[PDB]
Amino acid sequence: VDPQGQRTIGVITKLDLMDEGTDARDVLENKLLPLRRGYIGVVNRSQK
Amino acid sequence: VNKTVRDLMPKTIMHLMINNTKEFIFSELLANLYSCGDQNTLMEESAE
Repeated sequence: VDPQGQRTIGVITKLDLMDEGTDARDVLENKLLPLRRGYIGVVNRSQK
Repeated sequence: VNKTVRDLMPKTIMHLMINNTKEFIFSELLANLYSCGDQNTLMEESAE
């Protein structure tokens, strides 16, 4: 719906639930899928 | 009065708006375009 990505903001949740030895550096540095507005990483409250 | 408002209302708008924003486009757009933003992280290549 927003091809140029001018009114789109990407947020990455659950950064505490990633597999051992893996990290979201490549996506949070906006390199894996370059989006204009960048990716903001948040960590909400778990179900517990 | 209708004739002399119809013959005059285009002129006033097109002297205060058209022929002034056009002059602004000629003679001031670059001056403030340099100033707004970073002047460095501007005109960055779109991913396309």
